[PDB]
Amino acid sequence: AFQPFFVELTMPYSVIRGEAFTLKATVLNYLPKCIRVSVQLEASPAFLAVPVEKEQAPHCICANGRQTVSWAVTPKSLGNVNFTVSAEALESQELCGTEVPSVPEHGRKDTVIKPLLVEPEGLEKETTFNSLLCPSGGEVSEELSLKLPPNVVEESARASVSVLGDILGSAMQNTQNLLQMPYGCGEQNMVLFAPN
Amino acid sequence: SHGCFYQQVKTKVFQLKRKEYEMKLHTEAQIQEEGTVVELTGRQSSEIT
Amino acid sequence: VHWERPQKPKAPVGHFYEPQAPSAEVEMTSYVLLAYLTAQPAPTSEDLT
Amino acid sequence: LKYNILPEKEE
Amino acid sequence: SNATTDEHGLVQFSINTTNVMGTSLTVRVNYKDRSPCYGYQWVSEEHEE
Amino acid sequence: NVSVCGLYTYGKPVPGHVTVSICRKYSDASDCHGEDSQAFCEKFSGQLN
Ligand SMILES: *[C@@H]1O[C@H](CO)[C@@H](O[C@@H]2O[C@H](CO)[C@@H](O)[C@H](O)[C@H]2NC(C)=O)[C@H](O)[C@H]1NC(C)=O
Ligand SMILES: *[C@@H]1O[C@H](CO)[C@@H](O)[C@H](O)[C@H]1NC(C)=O
Ligand SMILES: *[C@@H]1O[C@H](CO)[C@@H](O)[C@H](O)[C@H]1NC(C)=O
Ligand SMILES: *[C@@H]1O[C@H](CO)[C@@H](O)[C@H](O)[C@H]1NC(C)=O
Repeated sequence: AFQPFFVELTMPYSVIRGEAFTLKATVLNYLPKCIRVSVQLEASPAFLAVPVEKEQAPHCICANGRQTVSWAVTPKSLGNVNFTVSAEALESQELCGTEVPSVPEHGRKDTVIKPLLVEPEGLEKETTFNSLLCPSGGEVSEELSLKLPPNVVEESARASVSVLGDILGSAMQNTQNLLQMPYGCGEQNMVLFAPN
Repeated sequence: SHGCFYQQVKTKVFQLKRKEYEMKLHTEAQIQEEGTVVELTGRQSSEIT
Repeated sequence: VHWERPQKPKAPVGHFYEPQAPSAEVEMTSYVLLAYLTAQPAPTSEDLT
Repeated sequence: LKYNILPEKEE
Repeated sequence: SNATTDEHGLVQFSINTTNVMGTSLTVRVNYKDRSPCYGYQWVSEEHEE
Repeated sequence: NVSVCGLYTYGKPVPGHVTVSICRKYSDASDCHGEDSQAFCEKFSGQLN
């Protein structure tokens, strides 16, 4: 695919709710005509972004001409956040170059909607628990109390449980591995003999 | 004109290791108004031990 | 969990290859296990965990 | 179980 | 027995002798091996004993 | 001979910078615990048109 005039962003996969970061939005032009762009982004209540270079109007970008802007933003919500960026062209602004037609298709404005991830702020740390239950033709029970909310933040708390029996995780490879021919001294003879 | 020349060098280019052998230093002073150069061979056996 | 030799062998030691000291950690952890598993009537629950 | 900490520890 | 190096690096160790025929003596600052990476066939370092 | 070119979306050309690091490997160093196996590297910066 392609687009004669589009907008692409850059940002990491995941971020942290507390600290901020910049979001780098580039715009690219491949049509011969050289046009000033109106670029920006619509934002949600689930974070807070601010520009760095908003006051100044861009001038123009020509074929293979790419401009770029940024936005210093801090997330608020947790998980996945869609980020929306709108870019379009402008007519009757012949101040950068010779002409500026600025007449694209019905979708003349690139309106891209991109998500990202954010993890919960604070030093992530864990807690482990284990249990071996074996009803030998019968019933057994247990109870496990999970409570460590000192100086914590809501909803970072997660847990999970896993049921299995783990003798077979390595019972394949090692078992089929070591079955060998005896030879050598009595020491080596035992070495090769005993394990089997 | 007065005194003598100095220089502090770095041995990273020398790789003071197994298979790079002893250190020969050949210093060549070209005295002006004669073009006259003379050399001294020095410290060939700096024991990189 | 597990256990080691005393977190490093105290005297001057090592230089690789486990010289006169095969590091004997899997064997001893397994001996610990076999101890944990042993019981006349039947073992308990906690030793199993 | 997992969670995040350090809203204090400031001197 | 231990000792240490003084301003002149000197130590005057004394040993009483009521013992067997022939005696061997050694002194070191480090242990009986070229501790950092001596076994490679491509190493360049040592320490006197 | 050496060269570089950055394919892009639709394989279009991309302006930018580059640094190549052409490199031999495995110098005389012992490559063990104080020694980089990294041998001679030449670094070529370019402004990709
Ligand atoms: C905003 O992000 C959410 C996901 O976090 C999107 O909500 C829906 O996502 C599912 C896939 O999980 C889609 O099948 C739905 O179509 C999405 N809903 C909508 C709005 O159609 C959502 O698409 C993203 N965009 C906005 C602005 O809501
Ligand atoms: C060597 O012996 C002295 C006591 O005579 C002692 O102070 C010293 O601690 C010993 N060496 C080391 C490494 O401790
Ligand atoms: C030397 O050491 C031996 C140890 O038994 C002792 O018998 C002898 O008295 C010592 N001589 C001295 C300190 O002069
Ligand atoms: C290397 O580049 C030069 C021109 O820069 C060219 O003449 C030559 O044929 C190229 N290929 C080689 C030497 O293999």
